Amino acid sequence: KFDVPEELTNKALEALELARDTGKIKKGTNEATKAIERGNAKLVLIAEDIEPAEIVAHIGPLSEEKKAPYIFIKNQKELGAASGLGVSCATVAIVDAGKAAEMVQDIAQKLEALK
Amino acid sequence: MVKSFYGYVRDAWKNPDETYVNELRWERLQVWRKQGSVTRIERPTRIDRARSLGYKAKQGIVVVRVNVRRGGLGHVRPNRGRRTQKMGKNKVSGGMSIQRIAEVRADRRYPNLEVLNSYWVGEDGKHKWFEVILVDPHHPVIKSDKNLNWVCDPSSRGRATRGKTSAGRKGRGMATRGKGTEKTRPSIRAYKSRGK
RNA sequence: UUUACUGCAGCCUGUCGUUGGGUUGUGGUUCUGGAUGUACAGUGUAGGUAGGAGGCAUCGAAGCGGGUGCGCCAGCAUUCGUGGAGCCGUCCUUGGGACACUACCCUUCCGGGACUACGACCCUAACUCUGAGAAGAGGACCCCGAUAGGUGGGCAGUUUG
RNA sequence: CAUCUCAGUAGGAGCGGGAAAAGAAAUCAAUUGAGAUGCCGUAAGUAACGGCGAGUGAAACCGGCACAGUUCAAACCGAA
Ligand SMILES: [Mg+2]
Ligand SMILES: [Mg+2]
Ligand SMILES: [Mg+2]
Ligand SMILES: [Mg+2]
Ligand SMILES: [Mg+2]
Ligand SMILES: [Mg+2]
Repeated sequence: KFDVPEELTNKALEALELARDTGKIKKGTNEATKAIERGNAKLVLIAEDIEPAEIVAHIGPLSEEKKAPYIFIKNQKELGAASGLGVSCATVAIVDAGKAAEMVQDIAQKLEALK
Repeated sequence: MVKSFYGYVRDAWKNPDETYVNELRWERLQVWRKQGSVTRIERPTRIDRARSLGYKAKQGIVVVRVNVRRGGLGHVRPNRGRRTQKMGKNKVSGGMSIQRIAEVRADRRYPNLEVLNSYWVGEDGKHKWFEVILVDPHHPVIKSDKNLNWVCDPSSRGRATRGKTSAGRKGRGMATRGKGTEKTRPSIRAYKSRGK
């Protein structure tokens, strides 16, 4: 996969902030995994600086098996911040786009193309 | 199914040479060989194993990776009289398992803590690696915790050195009940060490 | 003390693990284009044993070139062409098998593609040595763990009525 | 005398309290039962092992002492 350009990742973060304002987000790897498995995950954001890599190694193939768009954020600090959280977050899932449904689907199409 | 991500970690470590854990193993063993005997780490390598063994993300709980050599009890040939049954020592491995050796070295490095449990995390032709979970019985966070404040009792000090961890009880023959445990429970020493 | 008995170290060597990636050489793994199968003569190549008889065809069936599968420069397959009727057998070419275009798994056929045990070579990326390091030299060897056989008065348990 | 015995004894190292360890069955049974652990009695010098030599050597059932049950990991929730 080509490195997703910074504008697309920033749009993903903006969509995450917007869904935090209005919609519903599952922050945390357990909640995001449950949301992907249940098929409720509109968009999955995955941090790239995870130690160990076992924490979020399954998210990609799982979301590709369940047809959930996903993107890799640079690191977990601002990923946790975008979800309004005082800690880091290895992955968040947007289960309710709220006011970002249009931008979430735009990001989904862009990810589908860039693949 | 709706399985937790701990289940995915468990699956990845079930057959590690057939999953992505093999490449992580190739990259990690270099770093681990560079390290010493007892290394503290921020997070467990296998989070599901640590959590099922009692690890919690709270203050007073420490996880450490220990390095232990392979093979049996490195033994010296006696230089005095023996009866040919006690002369040979090359094939005599010990009665102390490698995991319990790792637990006791971790305990030695951390005099104020108590070993909770440990799990296998890797090995090569010369070393095995275990991650040992240790608890601080004198931390107020641990004292408040009602699932862990048993470790603040006087009989819980020196757990790993008295064979009271899961690996130690496995080494004492008390991993099972019934037949075969005639000379193991309640202790090895209670039957003149004839069990094990 | 030793070519006494019985062992144990050390050492030699096989195997497994450490331990990876490429190149070829060795076995079948797995299967496409052909059912390639034929003492005697054949109108005809048992079109595998067969509902012991019964389908196609100028909208295709041959006697020909090195004869594309093959083979006794015959003949089944319609093919690059041009020549202007191959049957099935109750006249069974008095059968090692005697024969309908009817899902061929089967002694062939060599794209043998794909994983595989042994062996040879190369690579570096693990690993080893040197250096404070850049790096240099080795290198999946060696070391090491385990196991198998050997050698072994080095040692040590005795026996030597 | 070599396996065996002496004996997991002697001795060693580590840990550690007023006790320690064990402890709530992936148990023991047997045709159908019991129901955490420890300790005592018995089974019994029996079963078992053994140059089947010398020797070594249980457990369950059963009778007592004392009795006690529970906490996590996960599923669901998601900082409550
Ligand atoms: Mg040390
Ligand atoms: Mg106790
Ligand atoms: Mg001598
Ligand atoms: Mg003697
Ligand atoms: Mg216990
Ligand atoms: Mg004895």
